[PDB]
Amino acid sequence: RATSNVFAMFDQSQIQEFKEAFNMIDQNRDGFIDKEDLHDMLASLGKNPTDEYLDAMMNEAPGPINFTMFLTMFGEKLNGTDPEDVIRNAFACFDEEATGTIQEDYLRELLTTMGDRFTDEEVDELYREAPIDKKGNFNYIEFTRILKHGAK
Amino acid sequence: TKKRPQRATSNVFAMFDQSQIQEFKEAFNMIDQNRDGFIDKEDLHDMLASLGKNPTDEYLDAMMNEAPGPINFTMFLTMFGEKLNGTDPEDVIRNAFACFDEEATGTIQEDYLRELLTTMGDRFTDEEVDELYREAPIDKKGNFNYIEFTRILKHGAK
Amino acid sequence: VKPLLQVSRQEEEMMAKEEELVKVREKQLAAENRLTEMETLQSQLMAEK
Ligand SMILES: [Mg+2]
Ligand SMILES: [Mg+2]
Repeated sequence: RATSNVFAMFDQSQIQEFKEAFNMIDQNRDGFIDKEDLHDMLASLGKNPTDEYLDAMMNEAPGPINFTMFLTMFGEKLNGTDPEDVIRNAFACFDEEATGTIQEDYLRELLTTMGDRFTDEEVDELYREAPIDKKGNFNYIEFTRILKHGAK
Repeated sequence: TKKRPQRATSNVFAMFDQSQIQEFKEAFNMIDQNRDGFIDKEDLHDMLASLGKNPTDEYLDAMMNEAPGPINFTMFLTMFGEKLNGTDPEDVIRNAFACFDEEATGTIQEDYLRELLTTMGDRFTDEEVDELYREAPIDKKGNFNYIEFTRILKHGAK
Repeated sequence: VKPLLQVSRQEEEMMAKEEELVKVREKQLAAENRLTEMETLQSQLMAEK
């Protein structure tokens, strides 16, 4: 972690989207999530159950969270990530025929062998939720959606 | 302040499209004078001063009688969703009427429509169908497609 | 929440569709002109047959 000006982490469109998000997500629109504002949104969007255990995470950002604090807590977990287009362009270096897919074993080999290495457990933990074909094709195009716009 | 129809937001969020939610929520932004989103009687009175001027206090008091004190847009959207729950889409009703019509086109004659609405246990009455006639295009037997009826119901072209 | 806030969106898809329309329109006009030229030639082949 580092303490720079928060804008450096996010493109203007991305922080604008976070501003929109926070204006929706703050529920009693005092300018701050309190635990009721959170569980109200969680129940309103989600199903009937409510999980006060999530209060043990609201506390993580100290005090009632201002928009600069909301952005800080998202950005510090979000840092070390890159746009969808460059992730698709990165997969293109390995899918030499541009099939839109890599083999499950071949992507496991690619991830485990080189750079700063994944463990096979981390690869299987991707595969436990990533889209996959019983024939073996990892349709990475869909994975780039699931990694940013998805998660069901 | 707040009130909570949790089931209503969840379901009706899934029921609407993001485009239709955009229409609803942006309209509710048009209601509010504040920048936090808190609609209240004075907010609606400024909207009425922009569109439909000089209401009596009865209008705003009746609105507050429906809308329980100050309102956020999610509560407003569910106040609408309560009226909207079980609204069949305009595409579905047009295509159903086109399949029903013997001209396969969605046209209908005045007396044929009157019977169809009223007959075999359907609960309509003479003035009930006359209300539809007043919402209808210019001739009540006029071979007009149901596109006009959905157009006036939705007040939108899609 | 993102599908809801994603309604907040820029106009680029409409102009992209305008370009797609123009490209398709010009291609279809060329195709119909070549079709009619070939059809008139085919009718001349009928006369020659
Ligand atoms: Mg709040
Ligand atoms: Mg207001």
